[PDB]
Amino acid sequence: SKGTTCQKAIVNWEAANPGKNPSEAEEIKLIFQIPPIEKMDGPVLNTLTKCKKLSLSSNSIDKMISLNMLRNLEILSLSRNVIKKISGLEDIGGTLRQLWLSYNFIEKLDGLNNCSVLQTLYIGNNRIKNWEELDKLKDLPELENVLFYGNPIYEQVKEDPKLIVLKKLPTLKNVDGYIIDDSVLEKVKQI
Amino acid sequence: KQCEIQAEQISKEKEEAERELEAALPALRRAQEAVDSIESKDIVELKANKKPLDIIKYIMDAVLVFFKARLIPIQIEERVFNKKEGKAVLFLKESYDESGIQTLGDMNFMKKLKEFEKDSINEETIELLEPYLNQSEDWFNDTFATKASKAAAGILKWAFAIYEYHQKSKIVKPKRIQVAIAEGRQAIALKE
Repeated sequence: SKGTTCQKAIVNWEAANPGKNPSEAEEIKLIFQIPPIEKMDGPVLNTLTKCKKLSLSSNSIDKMISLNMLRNLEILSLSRNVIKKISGLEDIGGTLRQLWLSYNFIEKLDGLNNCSVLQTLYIGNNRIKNWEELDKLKDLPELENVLFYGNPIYEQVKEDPKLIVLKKLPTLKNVDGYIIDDSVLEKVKQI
Repeated sequence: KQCEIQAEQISKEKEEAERELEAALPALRRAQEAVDSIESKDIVELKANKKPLDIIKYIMDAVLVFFKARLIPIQIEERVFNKKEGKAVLFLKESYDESGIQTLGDMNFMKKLKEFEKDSINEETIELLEPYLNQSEDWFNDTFATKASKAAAGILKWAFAIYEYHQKSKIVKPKRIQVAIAEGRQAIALKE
């Protein structure tokens, strides 16, 4: 019922920070608002021209919007929201290096391919019920760090997550926290 | 003589920056002990709790953001929760509908929390947890966390410990990288 207003939340956030400037901050902390932020407004967000790390985690956001008008965004943190679809990210695709989106309701990775510069993708505890999404995900030439722990597909996997994950993507260097291992690579080869 | 003067200036800058880097490296060690030290003690209490309070749930959400699995989402199924004896309504994303049940069922939860990849930027996770950080004082406060349950305070500390460790690691790499570039230039100058 429109409980949370970004401007309202933003005003409180700006006041709490007490920073003179609405858009000077490199890390804008909008996480854990009480009541939760529901749906973000692109126009309000647009003023955050200096932001390299946008923290919107622990809210009740249902969708993704207002990608455009963002110029320095490198880390987009949206974990523990109500998001179902990866979309509306073209506006930050040129700069976005990390997407943190664990504890949401994402079952399809369609649309992730736009984040051509993505290096880190954290998406624990989402839905994900097929390695089909990974093939789409692979097109990410810079992806090095991936987190899938908690996903439904992993549960149906019935095999060690760390090994299979390494096998699935050559590009990833770290999977569910773990560093590349010679032994791990050998195990993957055996598998 | 010009090379020697440049080397001396580089060395003074290197020493001050090295002292900053050394402080950061102890801060990182303390942060690593904080989450690693909690072991499964906090996890056992969370499993034992079964149906935790909304304030306790918020601490779990921060841990869930790092996990990046089935995170709840721009406010669906989110309502204002009363805090302590104060009738205050605060807007939030709310706890994950079914992410906790799947995480609780897995016996690798201790294995998941116990091992974390080092030097992880977590830019996507920090942006997601950025809103939580501004409101952290209201529900992630240690006094507030301890009041709901002993285990809830540890989980919030566990989530907080990892964030502090990540910030320390970023400073250690970047400020350390500037010091390192200066040191490399100084080393080339020294060979010359």
